[PDB]
Amino acid sequence: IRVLPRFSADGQIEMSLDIEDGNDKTPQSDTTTSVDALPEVGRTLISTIAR
Amino acid sequence: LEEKKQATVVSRPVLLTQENVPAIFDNNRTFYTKLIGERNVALEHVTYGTMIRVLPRFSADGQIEMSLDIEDGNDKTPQSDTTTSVDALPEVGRTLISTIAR
Amino acid sequence: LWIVDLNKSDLERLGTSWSGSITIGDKLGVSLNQSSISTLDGSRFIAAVNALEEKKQATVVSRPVLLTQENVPAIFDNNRTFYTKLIGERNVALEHVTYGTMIRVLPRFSADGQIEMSLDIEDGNDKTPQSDTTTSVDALPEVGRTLISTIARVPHGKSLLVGGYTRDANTDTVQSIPFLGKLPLIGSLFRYSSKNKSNVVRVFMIEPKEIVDPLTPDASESVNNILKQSGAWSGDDKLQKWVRVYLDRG
Amino acid sequence: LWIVDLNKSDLERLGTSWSGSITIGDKLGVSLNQSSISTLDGSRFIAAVNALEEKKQATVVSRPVLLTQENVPAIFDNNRTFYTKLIGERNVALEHVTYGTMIRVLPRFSADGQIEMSLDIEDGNDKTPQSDTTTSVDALPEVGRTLISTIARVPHGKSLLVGGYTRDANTDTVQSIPFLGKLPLIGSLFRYSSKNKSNVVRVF
Amino acid sequence: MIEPKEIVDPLTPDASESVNNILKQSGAWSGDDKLQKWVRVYLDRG
Amino acid sequence: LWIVDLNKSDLERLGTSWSGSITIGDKLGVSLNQSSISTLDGSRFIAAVNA
Amino acid sequence: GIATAIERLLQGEEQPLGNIVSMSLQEALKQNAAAGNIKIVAYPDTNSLLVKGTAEQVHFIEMLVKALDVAKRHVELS
Amino acid sequence: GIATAIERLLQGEEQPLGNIVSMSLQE
Amino acid sequence: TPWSGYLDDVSAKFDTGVDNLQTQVTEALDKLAAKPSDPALLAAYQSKLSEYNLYRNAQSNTVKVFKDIDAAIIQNFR
Amino acid sequence: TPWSGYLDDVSAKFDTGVDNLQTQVTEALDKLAAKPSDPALLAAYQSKLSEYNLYRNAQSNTVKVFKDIDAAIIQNFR
Amino acid sequence: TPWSGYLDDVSAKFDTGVDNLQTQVTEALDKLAAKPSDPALLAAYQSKLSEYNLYRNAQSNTVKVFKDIDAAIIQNFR
Amino acid sequence: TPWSGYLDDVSAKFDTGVDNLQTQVTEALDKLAAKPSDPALLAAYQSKLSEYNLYRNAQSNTVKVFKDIDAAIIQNFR
Amino acid sequence: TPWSGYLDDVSAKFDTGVDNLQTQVTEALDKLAAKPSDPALLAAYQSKLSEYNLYRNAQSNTVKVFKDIDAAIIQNFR
Amino acid sequence: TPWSGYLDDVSAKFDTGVDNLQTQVTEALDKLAAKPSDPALLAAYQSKLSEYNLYRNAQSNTVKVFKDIDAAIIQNFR
Amino acid sequence: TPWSGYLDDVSAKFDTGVDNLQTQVTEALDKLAAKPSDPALLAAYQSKLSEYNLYRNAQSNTVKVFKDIDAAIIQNFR
Amino acid sequence: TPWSGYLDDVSAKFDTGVDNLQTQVTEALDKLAAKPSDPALLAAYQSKLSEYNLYRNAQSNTVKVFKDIDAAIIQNFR
Amino acid sequence: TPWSGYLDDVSAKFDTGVDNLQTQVTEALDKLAAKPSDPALLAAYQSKLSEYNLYRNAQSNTVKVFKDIDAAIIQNFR
Amino acid sequence: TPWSGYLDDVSAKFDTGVDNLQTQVTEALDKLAAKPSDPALLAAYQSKLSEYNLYRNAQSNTVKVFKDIDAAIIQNFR
Repeated sequence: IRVLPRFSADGQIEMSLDIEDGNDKTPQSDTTTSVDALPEVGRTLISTIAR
Repeated sequence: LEEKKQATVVSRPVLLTQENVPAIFDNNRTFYTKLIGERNVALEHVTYGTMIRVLPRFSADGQIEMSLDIEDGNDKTPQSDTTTSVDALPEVGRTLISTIAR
Repeated sequence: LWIVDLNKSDLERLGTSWSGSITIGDKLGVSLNQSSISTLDGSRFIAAVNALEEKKQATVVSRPVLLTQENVPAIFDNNRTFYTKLIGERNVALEHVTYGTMIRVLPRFSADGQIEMSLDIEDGNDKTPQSDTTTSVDALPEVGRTLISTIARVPHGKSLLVGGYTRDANTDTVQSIPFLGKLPLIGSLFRYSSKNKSNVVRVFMIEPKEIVDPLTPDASESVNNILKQSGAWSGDDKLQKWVRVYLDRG
Repeated sequence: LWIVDLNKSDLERLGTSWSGSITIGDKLGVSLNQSSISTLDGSRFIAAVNALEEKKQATVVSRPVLLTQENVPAIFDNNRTFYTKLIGERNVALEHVTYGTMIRVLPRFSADGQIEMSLDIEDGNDKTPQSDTTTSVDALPEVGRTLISTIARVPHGKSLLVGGYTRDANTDTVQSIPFLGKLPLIGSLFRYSSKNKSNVVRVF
Repeated sequence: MIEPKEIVDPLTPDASESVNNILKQSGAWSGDDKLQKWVRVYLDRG
Repeated sequence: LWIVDLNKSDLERLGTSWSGSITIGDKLGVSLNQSSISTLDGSRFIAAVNA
Repeated sequence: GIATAIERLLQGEEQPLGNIVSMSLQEALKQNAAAGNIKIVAYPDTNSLLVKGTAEQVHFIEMLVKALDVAKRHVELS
Repeated sequence: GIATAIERLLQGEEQPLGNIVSMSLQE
Repeated sequence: TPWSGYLDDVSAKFDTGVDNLQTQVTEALDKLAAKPSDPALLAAYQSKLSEYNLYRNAQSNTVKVFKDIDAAIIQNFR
Repeated sequence: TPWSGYLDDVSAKFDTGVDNLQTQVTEALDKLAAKPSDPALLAAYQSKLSEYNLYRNAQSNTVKVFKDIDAAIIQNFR
Repeated sequence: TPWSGYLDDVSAKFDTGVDNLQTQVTEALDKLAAKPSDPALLAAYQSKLSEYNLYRNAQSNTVKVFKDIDAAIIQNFR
Repeated sequence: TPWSGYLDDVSAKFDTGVDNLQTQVTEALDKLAAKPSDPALLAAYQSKLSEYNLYRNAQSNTVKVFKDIDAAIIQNFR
Repeated sequence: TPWSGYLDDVSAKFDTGVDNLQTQVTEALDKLAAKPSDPALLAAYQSKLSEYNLYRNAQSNTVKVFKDIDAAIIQNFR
Repeated sequence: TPWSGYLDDVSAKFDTGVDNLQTQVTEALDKLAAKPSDPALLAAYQSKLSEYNLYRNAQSNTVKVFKDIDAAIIQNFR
Repeated sequence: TPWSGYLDDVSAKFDTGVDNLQTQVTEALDKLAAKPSDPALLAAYQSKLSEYNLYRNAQSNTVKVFKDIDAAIIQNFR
Repeated sequence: TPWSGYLDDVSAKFDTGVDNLQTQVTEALDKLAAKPSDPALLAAYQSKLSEYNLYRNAQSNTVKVFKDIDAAIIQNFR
Repeated sequence: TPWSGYLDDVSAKFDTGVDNLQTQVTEALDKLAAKPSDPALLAAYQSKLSEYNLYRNAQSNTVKVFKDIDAAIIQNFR
Repeated sequence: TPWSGYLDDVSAKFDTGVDNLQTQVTEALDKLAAKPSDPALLAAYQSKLSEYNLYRNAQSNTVKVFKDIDAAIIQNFR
């Protein structure tokens, strides 16, 4: 996560977000219950300003 | 088969400096653990890197403002093949902070 | 400057783990815990029991000293190579670790009597994958590489810390058989416990002092106390006599 | 300049460590300390006992002398190769280490009689993985590589320290079996003790 | 977590007092040997 | 110019060191000083004396 | 920073300066100071500014910098 | 350092100086 | 941390891939030299030596190719 | 976001042109190193490594040609 | 999903050209270990092992030649 | 309207002189990145890559010549 | 119309210079992989692989020489 | 305050034109120096180094061209 | 301070990137020279020698690139 | 006192900007000439030799720049 | 004084790394030719000849690599 | 007394840097030509030839570099 926030007059906070999350795509963990043992999540990327 | 695992590690670096001057510190020890066997013999080990770079300043009211960047963790090592070896030495993720705070 | 290390640890390992296979009538094959039937068909079940505990505690204290003048730089570094006796004289091998230490300073004076110095130091051993046997890593301790870069002023004749490092760590685990590891009769026949606890402290302190006068007694007086007590003084021989007195007293 | 080293050490090693395996009726296999039954079926449990203690002490004292005129440089360096007698004349081998030492100076006078010099000195051997036999590393002592870079003035005819290095270190460990290492009869039959102490001083 | 603090005074007691409580209790003090005694006191106390 | 060197030395080596192994009934194996039982079962313990 | 912001702010502009909103012949020649004659340098090891000028503009830009560094506030993300 | 800060502060600027805040014709 | 390159790690995957293969050859050799007429010991040593022969051959041919891949890319830098 | 030029994008097309070839060589080596005498494992790793060997050679030579193409045009600027 | 190169498509042609030769070798090992004294089982096992030996040797030299054919073209890029 | 001089049009004749070379290099690379071991695809790609290397080099040197023709005369105007 | 340069025309001449070498290599491999123990198919496939191997080396080296002819002349334009 | 001419602004356009290429070259060298034998790291580093080579060459040659344009006009002042 | 340039700093990261590689080649040779017929010692030294060759090859060509980058820039000064 | 103009001071800035490169080149040549086959000594010497080349090239071209600047002004005296 | 280089120093280490390998080969050959039917002398000589055969093979290939390390850097001088 | 320029003094340091290497190459050849089948003489002469190969290559390329440093500076005189 890399951010750059700011304030407002009314009390809102505006931040400039870019976030990434996930594992690298590794085809491994060959036996059946091993991939069930540790779940996987897809890679992501956001890039958004928000108050 | 069933098991429960719980691990704890607590570490502090200390250092001093003067106002408005930089100061660097880093450290990495290599920690071993006793693999069972003296003739059928092997070992496995992990490092623990820690780095801190700072630049402080004073205020008028007495507050202290510091400018932090820190790194910590082990290197990504495929090793410790046996089951309890990874239990023997815990792991921590690589990290990076970059933040000023008073 | 003072390098002082304290190390303390303990470790236990207790319990067993079972596996294998039996067959019945060439009609059923039961395999506990990854015992492949493709390598064994009549080989009955085996076990593997562990029982071991040890305690480790280590101390190292070292100081380099040196002097310099005001406002000029001064460098120092050193690295000895330390060995230890691996058990065996014909089946023979050796192992060794180095120990580097470096201090670089650039001092100045003050008005109130404080001394301000500009320090950068590195210390530790090199990363050697060696020392394969158990007590060999116990034989020679390891210390992490380090780096400081800090200015500090300190009044004359007293002492100041320059930086340090502490660490404490635990590990607790219990491995067991689900159904059979809880009955009060022989439930301790199926457990596997291995605790671990460690703690370590490492700190550098410093203290300077001003020096003006020469050293009493002389160095040549000192070394003559050395050789006559170590049993090596060689001024007695009337063949080496000539050259030594020709150089010694002028 | 005076190079003086004092070395003193000792080391002890005592105790045993046990391993092996028993089998029961080809129905059960009990294995102490990672003895895989896939390599052994009838080899019973063994032990391995160590008992050895030694003390080591070493001394070396060296002085280079030279003269010079005021304000001119002067260089000196030296490297001898030191051998030691490995046991054997037909079953014969050797091992050897060099010893480099270098001093570069530039003096001047003062008004009161002091002499100010600008020193840089090096001394020691190179880090050589060699000297394979046991007493061979005892045969030739080692000294660390060093470097000074310092200006110093000193009154006439007297002596001054230029920098040095001391080190003290301990090591204690006991390795044993948990339950049987506690019985009051022969519980010391299952220990493995190794104390260690070394201390070393080196000054120019 | 982080916390700073100001430091003004030098350290009481001395470090050499601290380590002599350390070394005489850890069992490694080498002022007893009458051959290394000379050089160690020649460097230590001036 | 005069180059002059004088050399003088002496050296001694005396004593022994013991190692080896005995076995008992193929039921116990006692090994003095790193003598692996996997290469020897009946070679009794030896010495090596230097003078 | 500051020692770049108000340096290039007064770029060029041979002019005097007036009043911040958020004897005559002597006082007019000191009121004939160039805005571009201000020279400001930073000095980090005491967290300070070195400014220079005539008898009112050293007083004047004191009023600017007292309303330019406010104490910032902390914000914590989750 | 010092010998650069107030060096580059007074580059050029043929002028006299007044008073620090934190014979007549000859004089 | 003891450094290991990628070619060190490729040769290390064979080293971590076998548990005690360096041990298994030495133990099988001591029983053969003690009694070099046992058919159970000859057939066990024939299998492990030929396995150890392909063991060293598969590691060494792989390291030579990645050396030449690495030497081919760096020449194409400039 | 890490910026990527055209020479990065040509080399990226080789990276995206293969689906999981960097993994499959790693998958074929770890399965081979467990038992390095299986002809089914021998034939899979020779095929996938040699495919990966030609992969890196084709990657490194293509970027090398466009470097000399770009450098000849920029030299003809002045 | 397993990615497939040209040598994968070449090695798959060896795989589809035989129906169950990888399967038929496994049955001859299973018949020999149950009763290792039948001459009818011995004569069946000599044919299938030598066929599987020529299978792996002919595949491995073909992938090795096409690697050097492709590498001769890829070297001729720059 | 994008203006085009004579120097734009000489370099444009190389672009219009070839039909679909920006397309043909990219499609052959995409077929190559899908399967980077086919000699029929490599030799087709070898032909197209070597032509594109000579394409830009022949394009860029001619514009450089016409630049140097105008610059020697224009200095000799005044 | 598929565009063809001069280097394309020399390399296209290799494709038309052999009649069905792309067919004959593929047909001899498909008959060999069905039954990989026939010496008539081994001797037929050894011949067809060796002609296609010498085919691509002669194809790839010919475009490179005329490229080296072209690169020496274009530098001598300006 | 760094003063910026038009020549400063053109060179700044190369500096602002790449996002984090100065970071990507430095980070890839740090990843390379930890293990300078990984083909995934080598092929990534060849691309970024060749990108950095054309970066400075295109930047420095353009200002060199624009330097010579202004001096010919300024000479025609007097 | 003995001065070290930027070209020194690129080559120094390779020197600092390995911890004791100069020692590890020498230590593996000393065990090898006592008995140069041990397959465990040849295969350990083969990995480290091939790693050390690529170390120097990556070091010497990279410094060569930055020398050639700077000389094109230094040429565009005057 | 050796007199030094401003053009001397620009060339002196290269002389004072580096501490001891004239010593380090001479010292690196003498250690290389003692044993001209050590890769540790060659890579250290490649860096220092290339460092002395860029030192003089940047030195000689900058003084050359200020001469033509001065020569353009002095002609406009009369 | 006979001069000795770094390659001389590497080659002297193989010669000094073995104690009397040049002696042990010569002594084992004279005993075999006196009585070429002793099983204790044939098995002793096969072991010692194979160690010296691998001795010369390991020395000559290692000197060849370090020659090529030096030749790649010296080529990168100019 | 042989007059010596700067290029003479760099080349003279290699000649004086080796004591009698010119003798050692010729003497090892003369002992080898009497009996060109001694492995002690073959391995010594292969070693000595590689020392002589790196000797002349390092001398001749280094003198070429210092010529090119000097020739770039003298052109900037006028």
